[PDB]
Amino acid sequence: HHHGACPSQCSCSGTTVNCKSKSLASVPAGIPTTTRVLYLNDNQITKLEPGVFDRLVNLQTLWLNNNQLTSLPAGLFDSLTQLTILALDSNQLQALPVGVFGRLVDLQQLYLGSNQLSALPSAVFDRLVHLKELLMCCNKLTELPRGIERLTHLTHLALDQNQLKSIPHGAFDRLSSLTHAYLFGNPWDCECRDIMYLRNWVADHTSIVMRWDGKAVNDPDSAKCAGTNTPVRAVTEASTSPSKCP
Ligand SMILES: [Cl-]
Repeated sequence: HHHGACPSQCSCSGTTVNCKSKSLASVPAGIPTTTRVLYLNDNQITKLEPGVFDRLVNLQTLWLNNNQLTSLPAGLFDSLTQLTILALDSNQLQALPVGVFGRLVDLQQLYLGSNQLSALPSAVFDRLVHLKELLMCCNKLTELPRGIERLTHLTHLALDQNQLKSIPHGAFDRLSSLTHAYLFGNPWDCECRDIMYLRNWVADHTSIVMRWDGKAVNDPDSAKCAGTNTPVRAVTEASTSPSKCP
């Protein structure tokens, strides 16, 4: 290199900075402002300093997955207006701050799977008008996050392996571009008449309901009534009650 630009412990080509799997405990200093792709995944990063990405206005892809993050500072991504892919999966995130994605108006893919999220700010997805993939398996969600119902460009939505018991009426009706919907691994409450929306939705969308074995597997029987092998799509009206709702 007839000129510097690559942090210690990373490898760089073009506008890519690759610090993946480098045994890092923190974000390296001196990442160039011209960087478009930043790999910080598969490290031991436990916190991100407020402002650490403020300079990186040209970032299109940011991989922070497979670290040890438990929270994000407010405003962390506010500079990243060009960002189209953000991966935060396989961390220990217990909350998201208000407005954390508010400036990411060009975002297309958001990975939040394998964290400890139990609830989310109500407007957390509201500015993500172009979003195509929202992957949130393997958290602690007990209700469908408000806002997903308005993400009309979604092709991929993963909600599997949470603690969801039902889907609010009509919640998926605007999501007419879905090709992959992951719903398995939730304790769907088939006692409650509220399940009939999900029952009918799966019945009407059997080709897009998926499970995951390393790749997508079409299986509309994979959304099951809690504790049983009974598919939610097979639930009868007669078997539900307008008052076993939790
Ligand atoms: Cl996921």
